[PDB]
Amino acid sequence: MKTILSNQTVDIPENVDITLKGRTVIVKGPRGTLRRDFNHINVELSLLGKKKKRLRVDKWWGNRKELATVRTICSHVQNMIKGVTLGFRYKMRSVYAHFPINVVIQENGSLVEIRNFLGEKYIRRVRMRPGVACSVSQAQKDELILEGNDIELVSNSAALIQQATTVKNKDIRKFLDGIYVSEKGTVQQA
Amino acid sequence: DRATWKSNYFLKIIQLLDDYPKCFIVGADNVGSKQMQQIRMSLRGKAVVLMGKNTMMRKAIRGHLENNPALEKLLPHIRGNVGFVFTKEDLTEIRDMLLANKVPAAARAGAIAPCEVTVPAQNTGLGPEKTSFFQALGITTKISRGTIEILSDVQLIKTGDKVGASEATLLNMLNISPFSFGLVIQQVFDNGSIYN
Amino acid sequence: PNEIKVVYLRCTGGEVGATSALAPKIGPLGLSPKKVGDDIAKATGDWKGLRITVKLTIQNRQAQIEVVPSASALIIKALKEITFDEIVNIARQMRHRSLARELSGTIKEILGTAQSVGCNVDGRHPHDIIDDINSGAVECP
Amino acid sequence: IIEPSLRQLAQKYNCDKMICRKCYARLHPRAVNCRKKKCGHTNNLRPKKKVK
RNA sequence: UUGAUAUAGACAGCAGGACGGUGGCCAUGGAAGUCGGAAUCCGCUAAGGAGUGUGUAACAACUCACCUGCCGAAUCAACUAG
Ligand SMILES: [Mg+2]
Ligand SMILES: [Mg+2]
Ligand SMILES: [Zn+2]
Repeated sequence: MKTILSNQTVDIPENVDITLKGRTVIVKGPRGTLRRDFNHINVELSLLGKKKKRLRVDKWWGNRKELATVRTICSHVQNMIKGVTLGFRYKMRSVYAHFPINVVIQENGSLVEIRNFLGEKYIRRVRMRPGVACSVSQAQKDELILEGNDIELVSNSAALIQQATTVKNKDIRKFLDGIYVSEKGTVQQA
Repeated sequence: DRATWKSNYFLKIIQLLDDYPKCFIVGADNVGSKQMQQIRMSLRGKAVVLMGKNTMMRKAIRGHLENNPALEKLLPHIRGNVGFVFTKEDLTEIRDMLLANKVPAAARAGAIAPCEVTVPAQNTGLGPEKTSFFQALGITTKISRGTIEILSDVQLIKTGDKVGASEATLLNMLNISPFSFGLVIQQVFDNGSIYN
Repeated sequence: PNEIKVVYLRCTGGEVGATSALAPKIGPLGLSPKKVGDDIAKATGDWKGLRITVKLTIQNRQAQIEVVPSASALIIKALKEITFDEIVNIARQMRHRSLARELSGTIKEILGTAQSVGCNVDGRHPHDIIDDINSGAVECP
Repeated sequence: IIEPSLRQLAQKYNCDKMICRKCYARLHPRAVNCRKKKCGHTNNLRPKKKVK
């Protein structure tokens, strides 16, 4: 069944203006600049108003399989705009049973190494995505704080840490040590 | 059955409001059912508590009260969890007895706290086998006369924070009342009168 | 607080048993009764009921008052040997009579159908009377 | 010796998950059908066994 | 296709209540709503099954079915054969 048209819009705040280059959306938020293309999805991106900065996405005879991408595009932009006026922050607790997990932040938070995982002599160096920098939290004992503008880079960087510290050849129901996100918050709390 | 249930609910409020002209809007807060059966047991000889769906009572008072207006003051009003108490006696005396009869409900795990309570220093007197929980909460305790004694006073819980499971249990074991509330009255309807 | 509180109830009654009673298992909770506490608690609570007879035991620094919390079931099976219409009514009036009741018509049918396994007057089961509750609808007040 | 809330945090990722009864895949606790192709996306699901 | 719900406000999420006799009776060693046998009532109701599951020796503490709050327009189930 081909629908006539499915469309949904988002409302862009004043502090960031959005520029459209074909299917590439560019935001100019205060925290920086993030650019993303959408050429793999055939849609209609159009800026609506010069007073409230509305962006509209259409589908125009899409089946229910490609009806879902309309909200996905908007959600990507909504996370995209939120990431450049608010930022992202995924607090990462470090749970361990017997061996204390020793992590030291390398240059500019661009490299991090997990040293004493489960008492291994191996050193786990993991590189997070460019533009994402980690930081040891100061409020409480052991939790990594990483910031960024794009949700995918911050999340994928966070996932890199979570998968790197994993238990092999043992029950994972016990041996619950590792590094896992505690909450996926933001910055400026605004 | 559902069609039967609603209609007899409609005539239930209609006949009783035509029988009872004065009413309260009572905040149906996080109130256990054991208190609700008790609050009417203390009210059995005086009044009755009655509530329902917020639009259930609403369409009842717009759909069947064009015969006697001036009860439409509540039409804005019924929002959120509400309740109707129905006495034929005075206002203030029935006002305070519902307020005074408050049951010290426990601190459910996952509920925000509006009150700040801090334990004083004392020997609780329970068995010296629950000492492990105190270590989890951070307080150090020692055995005096074969019972658990807290050395010093530390902060327990502030307002507007998430409670912890072990703390929730330990608060109940000490038999010390947490933040607690019952039925709270917002404002009053007394034959077309509005009063807080 | 009352100089002793061993409030904790017990779900054994009727025949003495003595050894078959669970007093040694619950005795170390208050340290007062022990074996003899069961003996002194049972002698007064031997009969009425002669059944499971869950009892509330308020201590007396060594002794107890074996107040039986008047559940519907414990007395109706015991009084069964059939009408018992006034018998269930008087058994109903002796209880705490809270039942979250509003009127007497409320409480009569509460104790009425409570013995769906314990029958009712003559040749009928405690439910058809509950429909047309008219006999004694105001008799107790 | 882990604080229980941290344990529950770990249990969210390691223990509290669904397992497909045909292909033993690891699924989120709200899964209704297996996400894998090799079993045909069955609804035959069982929870991951706890260490209790 | 059949059926069901819905501005007398569905559905899904987010949050509350989830009871008195009664820790109902026969089971007992402990089963208290939830190892087993029968029942199904009352009141209050907003609903609460003298109990859908986790579980405790049991308790208990949760979850459920059932109602209520926020949310305001359609939604759900069982089948069928391409
Ligand atoms: Mg989303
Ligand atoms: Mg092995
Ligand atoms: Zn599978």
